[PDB]
Amino acid sequence: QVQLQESGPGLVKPSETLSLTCTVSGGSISSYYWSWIRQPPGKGLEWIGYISYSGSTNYNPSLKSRVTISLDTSKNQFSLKLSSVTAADTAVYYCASNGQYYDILTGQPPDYWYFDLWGRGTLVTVSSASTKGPSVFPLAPSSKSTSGGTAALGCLVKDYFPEPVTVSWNSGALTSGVHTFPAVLQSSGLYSLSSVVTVPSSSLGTQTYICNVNHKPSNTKVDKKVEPKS
Amino acid sequence: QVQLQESGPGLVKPSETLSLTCTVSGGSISSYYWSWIRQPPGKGLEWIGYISYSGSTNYNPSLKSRVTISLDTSKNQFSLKLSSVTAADTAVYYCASNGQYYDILTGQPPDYWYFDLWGRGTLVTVSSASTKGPSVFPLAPSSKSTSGGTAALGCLVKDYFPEPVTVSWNSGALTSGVHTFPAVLQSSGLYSLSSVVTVPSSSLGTQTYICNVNHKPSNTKVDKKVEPKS
Amino acid sequence: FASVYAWNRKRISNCVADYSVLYNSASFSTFKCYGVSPTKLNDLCFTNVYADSFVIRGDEVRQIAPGQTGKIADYNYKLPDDFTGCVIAWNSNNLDSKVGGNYNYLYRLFRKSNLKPFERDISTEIYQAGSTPCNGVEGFNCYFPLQSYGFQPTNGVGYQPYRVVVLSFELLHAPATVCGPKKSTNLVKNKCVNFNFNGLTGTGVLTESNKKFLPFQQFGRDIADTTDAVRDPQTLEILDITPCSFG
Amino acid sequence: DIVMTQSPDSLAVSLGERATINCKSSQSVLYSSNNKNYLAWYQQKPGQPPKLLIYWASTRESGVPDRFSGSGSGTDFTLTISSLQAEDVAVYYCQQYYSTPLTFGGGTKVEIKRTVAAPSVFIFPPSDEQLKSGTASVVCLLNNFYPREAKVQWKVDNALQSGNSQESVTEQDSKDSTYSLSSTLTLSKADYEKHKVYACEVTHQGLSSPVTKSFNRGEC
Amino acid sequence: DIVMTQSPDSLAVSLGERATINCKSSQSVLYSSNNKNYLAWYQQKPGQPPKLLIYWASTRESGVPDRFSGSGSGTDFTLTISSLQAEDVAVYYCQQYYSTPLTFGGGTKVEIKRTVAAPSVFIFPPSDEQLKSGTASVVCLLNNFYPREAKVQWKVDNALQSGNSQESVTEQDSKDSTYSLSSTLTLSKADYEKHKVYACEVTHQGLSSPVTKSFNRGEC
Ligand SMILES: *[C@@H]1O[C@H](CO)[C@@H](O[C@@H]2O[C@H](CO)[C@@H](O)[C@H](O)[C@H]2NC(C)=O)[C@H](O)[C@H]1NC(C)=O
Repeated sequence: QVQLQESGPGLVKPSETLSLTCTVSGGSISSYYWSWIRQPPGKGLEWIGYISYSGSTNYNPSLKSRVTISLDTSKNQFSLKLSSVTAADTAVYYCASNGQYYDILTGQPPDYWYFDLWGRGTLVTVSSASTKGPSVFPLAPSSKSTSGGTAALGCLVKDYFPEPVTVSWNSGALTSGVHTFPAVLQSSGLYSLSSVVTVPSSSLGTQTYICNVNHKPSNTKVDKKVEPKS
Repeated sequence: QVQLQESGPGLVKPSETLSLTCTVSGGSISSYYWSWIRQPPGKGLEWIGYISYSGSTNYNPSLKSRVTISLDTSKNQFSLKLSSVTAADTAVYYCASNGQYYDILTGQPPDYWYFDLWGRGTLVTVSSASTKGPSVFPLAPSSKSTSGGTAALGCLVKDYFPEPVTVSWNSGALTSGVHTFPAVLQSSGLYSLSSVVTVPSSSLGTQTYICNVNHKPSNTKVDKKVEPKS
Repeated sequence: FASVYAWNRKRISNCVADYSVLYNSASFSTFKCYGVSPTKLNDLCFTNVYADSFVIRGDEVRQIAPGQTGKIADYNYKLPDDFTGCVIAWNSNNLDSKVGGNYNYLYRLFRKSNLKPFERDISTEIYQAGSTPCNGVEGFNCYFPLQSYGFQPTNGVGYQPYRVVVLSFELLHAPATVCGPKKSTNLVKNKCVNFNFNGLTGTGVLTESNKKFLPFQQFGRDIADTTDAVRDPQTLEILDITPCSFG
Repeated sequence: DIVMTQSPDSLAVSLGERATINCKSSQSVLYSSNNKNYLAWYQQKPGQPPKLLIYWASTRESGVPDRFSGSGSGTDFTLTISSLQAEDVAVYYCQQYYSTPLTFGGGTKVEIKRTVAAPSVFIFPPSDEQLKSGTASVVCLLNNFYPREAKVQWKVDNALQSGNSQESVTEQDSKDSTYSLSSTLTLSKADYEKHKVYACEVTHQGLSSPVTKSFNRGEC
Repeated sequence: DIVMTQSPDSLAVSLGERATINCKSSQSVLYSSNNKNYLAWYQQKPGQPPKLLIYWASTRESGVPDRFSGSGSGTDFTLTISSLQAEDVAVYYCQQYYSTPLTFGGGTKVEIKRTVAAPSVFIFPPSDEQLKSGTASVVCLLNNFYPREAKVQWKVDNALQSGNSQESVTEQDSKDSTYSLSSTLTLSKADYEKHKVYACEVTHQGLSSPVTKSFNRGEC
């Protein structure tokens, strides 16, 4: 079985073009129908179109003459171009296919598209308000957060416009109690979020609790330690 | 498709000649390469030589100047002569060919010998200890052979030198449980075997169980009934 | 190379064709000549030579011949029944078959009627081996007409890609054209030795001259019209062709 | 062209119960020929690509547990689970495939329940680094909790604060089926320095009376 | 001139498994020209002439099931089956054909297995007709049984008998994959009439302790 991955241009200024490439990389491929599907954040799925290895395009009649799926059989890559982007193209875009052996000598064409293999998705937004980096503060463990056996501490990462941002705890070590809350969109137009984790109150400062903030559209990487209040 | 059959001289005294004829008998023949192949009992196959309809002989260089394949296109028969037989010519001999249309205008010669049609084989042995006939006894079904729902009975056919011998049950009727064991070669030089079949213990004497012994090199044919012990 | 459903078509023209470098190259797995046996190609002249090029499977090379049937000869590339040229084919597994499959070479396998000889069809209309309109989209009983060889390097022979070139010599009704080659020997002056000077066949002693032709004249003639001088094509010097010695 | 309609859009089906979903059609399927109607069923957890569960209308494949079971044929389809599980909270879609315009469903929220798990509450004052920048975020955290219908009332010097806060809530936890909530109060440095007590009062069904966590600006 | 070498000479591959065979060469094949390397594959059941399976190196013909599959090219060749079957116990050969001396392989024994099938045992005394002739054969039969590694101990009046018996065994049964064994004890009439109890003690993995079937000479 192969696996698929994408590579878009993060953001996009309005009425630009959209560039996404989905590179097949696995063992022996057996697919014949490479499709992109679309998903607005917290809304329903939507199928964009496919391309076949016979070069037989097919598109959804709600994005016609805005989509063009190409196919480069010298890199094992295919790609999708959305020209004239609009504000309603805020979505995560997947590339998906069907890992099934292909014989027209036994079988009709609409037998090979139920989307077995799946990509990983890449967020996008017809924005343009340029980009920015996050500002980080540590929210210290305190007795007002402490209760009995446990106490909570976290990291507040705020004011950034590149939606995909990640905060880990101790380079990915702590998975207990670590909970990153959904980012919030302020009136200023920038996002903000806070990730918090609980840890035994006997262990306020004892061990390492460093939040690793990484901003992938930019190249921001900062580690912040959280310690009890002075 | 045609079918092929052989006719040798059963046994053979040492340093004699060997006579085998393989008669083609079917529909429209399409072959052009008639080959004999050889097989020692429980050993590997070995190709002897062929003859073509152009009279183009060809032999294996391990039996050279001992083999001569002839061809009689007035009976549709071809034949093989092994002169000066030895003890290491104990084998079953097949005649085989290729049922494929023949054009040198499209195709090289070594394209037509992968042995599609096949004969039936005839056992042989550079023996000489004259011949003989089998002695038959019925091995009765007994409680020492009986266990629960079934009990076994059989026929012991012993002391014969002509290897190919057959024992059937009820003129070929019973095929369930009938198992003829490989003949054994005694120090006396004669073979022996025993064929046994199981049958429900409710049916010890009830139905017919007669072993039909036929010795083809000789002309022995005897039917022996097996009944429970007195 | 070029696909099998849109083969190429090069029209070789006036030149000097040496089919010997082809015939003896020993790199070709198949070299069949139909109108004319191969060794006599470098001794004939035609009006036009066409060369068609494409890529097929290994065991589909037997349908490139006059009077065959199959998905290739039916509707991809059809050879007339009185073909004249030659068909050449060689294995190309290392060039066209990559790791995972090429899927770059297509081949039509759904047509309405078999091709006329040397006819070509690059359309891409949706078939319909069913009984209902299609409007122009896949579905049941009506499918896309092009399939793709997925070539892989670990394919048994007879599934590896072969490249094919079909030379077709034609003779319309012109005045002449291409043709075989013509080697050039030496020149022994002074000795009644048979000779051929690009067409002039004769016998006699050849001798260094001291006449001067005009720079477009090949040979000189006497009164009573007998060839008595020639010009050597390679070195361009005049030589007197005196008849042999007799009496 | 052809649309499916997933009717039960929210399910509060707890452990050991029945979990059913309807999805009709706008045309007919089964391809009036041999067999094999054309549906599929997709499970989507948050932050994942969807995985498929069902090939044709009922049949499944290696990888999904056998507790997910498909039913229905013709134009009425229903998928059945195994009394739910520990991590089944997902969004479900029924993709069709009949000719070209491959359409998906509308979604489903197979939830569960809990009982009476009150939140751990915690209030965080703004970090000294941020007060340099000139703004004060005051975070209040509500940890683990079944009923998400929690209320977060900010108070500044006992004045209920309206219109300068934002909340977000996590997906129902796959282990203990709880929620967690973070409310952020945003002030200027100037306005922050004008008041003393910052309080966060949480109301919730597992609390007999509301819990207030509070600090006093400028008290180590 | 040119020899093939079949390496795996015995296979105990049961039902639903992988069944592979190697056969190399001593020269090269494929005929450096168009195509089409030159092998064939033959199945031989006992007491039959061989049947062919594969034309060139992989391609098959009408009559063989499509579960027998050929692979390999150049000088390394391998044939693949379909997880075996009920009647696949045979001996297999890879005949070549390159110029004149058509050579065959060495053989292969695609077996299978069973489990724990104990034999039915049965002892047969000599027939009255044979005792007239002056010799006594005492047959002991072991019916159906997986592990062929069975032991047959004859005892005469409780004396273990060595060197007057012969066994033979059948080919693994195409239906139930068992073996059957016949041991014959040969005595003179004179020596037969010198003892009383004739016993046949069979040892086998499906028996917790050995089974003895016995009779008493001269007791109807
Ligand atoms: C054929 O080729 C030869 C050379 O391969 C040409 O010959 C030369 O003639 C000039 C006289 O102007 C000499 O100076 C050169 O040394 C010659 N070269 C050789 C290699 O001998 C010749 O002209 C060509 N034929 C024609 C018709 O042009």
